[PDB]
Amino acid sequence: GMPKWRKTHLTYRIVNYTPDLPRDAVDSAIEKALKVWEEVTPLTFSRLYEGEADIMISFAVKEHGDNYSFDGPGHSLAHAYPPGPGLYGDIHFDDDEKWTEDASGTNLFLVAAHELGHSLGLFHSANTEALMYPLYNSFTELAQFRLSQDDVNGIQSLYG
Amino acid sequence: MPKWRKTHLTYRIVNYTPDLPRDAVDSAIEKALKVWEEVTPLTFSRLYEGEADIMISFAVKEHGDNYSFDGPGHSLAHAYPPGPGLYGDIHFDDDEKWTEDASGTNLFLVAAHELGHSLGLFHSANTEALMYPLYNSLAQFRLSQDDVNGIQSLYG
Ligand SMILES: COc1ccc(S(=O)(=O)N(CC(=O)NO)CC(C)C)cc1
Ligand SMILES: COc1ccc(S(=O)(=O)N(CC(=O)NO)CC(C)C)cc1
Ligand SMILES: [Ca+2]
Ligand SMILES: [Ca+2]
Ligand SMILES: [Ca+2]
Ligand SMILES: [Ca+2]
Ligand SMILES: [Ca+2]
Ligand SMILES: [Ca+2]
Ligand SMILES: [Zn+2]
Ligand SMILES: [Zn+2]
Ligand SMILES: [Zn+2]
Ligand SMILES: [Zn+2]
Repeated sequence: GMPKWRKTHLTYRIVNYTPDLPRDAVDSAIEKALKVWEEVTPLTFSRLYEGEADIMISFAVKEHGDNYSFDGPGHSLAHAYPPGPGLYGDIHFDDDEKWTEDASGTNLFLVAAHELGHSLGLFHSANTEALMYPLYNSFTELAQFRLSQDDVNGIQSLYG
Repeated sequence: MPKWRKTHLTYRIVNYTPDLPRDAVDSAIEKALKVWEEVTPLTFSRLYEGEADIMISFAVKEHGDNYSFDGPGHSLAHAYPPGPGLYGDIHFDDDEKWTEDASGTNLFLVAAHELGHSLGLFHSANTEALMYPLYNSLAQFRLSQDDVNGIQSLYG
């Protein structure tokens, strides 16, 4: 039932893949996600390929076995649980979205880095330019990226 | 900026969805009215025959207004602004799976938001607000402030 992890070495598993993209492109995508957050903290990240990782990452449609169904194209794009054991810390992408490498659909990198926020204990920012801002933001650019101030602050007030 | 020009409004649950037991349906909607009841001087009493101000019902695809549903996903329900006739009425898309929690589409929280529309509220730019145009939109629940201000500016 945690607000933070009590480790700062976490493990992660990409449980399955979406077909909207190559798996290499999904791993490049989610490895970047993590780095954003790695960069500003002493959290490390290691990949498992089986078993329970602290952060279980997956793609699911409509109903998917937790208690909060996804809901077709649009509406909610993703959800993730705060730190804690079992379900806590997991990431669930809605595959009724069209995931892509840029902005032509729903950018996977960027929903990924925000959702990693939730799993590291971050809640929703009120600043319009934060990653953690509830509202998805296409109008970019992306090979540009750098977390807003609010996120370095929000996240270091959790792991300094 | 339609308000109902009354302070007492009747409703009628014209039909029931197979998705749920009747008293989950009634219960989800009674609750919905309570959200709104407790921030207005509006009251609500139920009709079983006749024309209520707010006729609520379930439908599929094309249904007799000029606004069909589109199946599973996309539109969940619609509801008309205050006035006579079709006005004030509320329809639920029965291509959704209606649930008393978040296992499919939560009827209570769609009711809550449709009732806003029938009472004259419009979609909102805030995300915390009930009237934000997007699902999943806690299942035990507090109206946001911006919703609270919004209806109260119509009825006190
Ligand atoms: C970095 O872009 C994000 C912005 C919104 C979401 S969401 O539309 O799926 N959403 C919930 C939440 O912020 N997910 O983590 C808003 C929902 C209340 C409509 C997902 C990722
Ligand atoms: C919180 O409950 C709300 C009720 C219906 C939906 S809806 O997405 O199906 N929708 C239709 C209408 O506005 N009903 O309220 C808005 C969208 C199609 C613009 C969204 C949120
Ligand atoms: Ca976990
Ligand atoms: Ca969705
Ligand atoms: Ca998809
Ligand atoms: Ca629909
Ligand atoms: Ca009516
Ligand atoms: Ca149904
Ligand atoms: Zn989930
Ligand atoms: Zn979020
Ligand atoms: Zn209709
Ligand atoms: Zn609406």
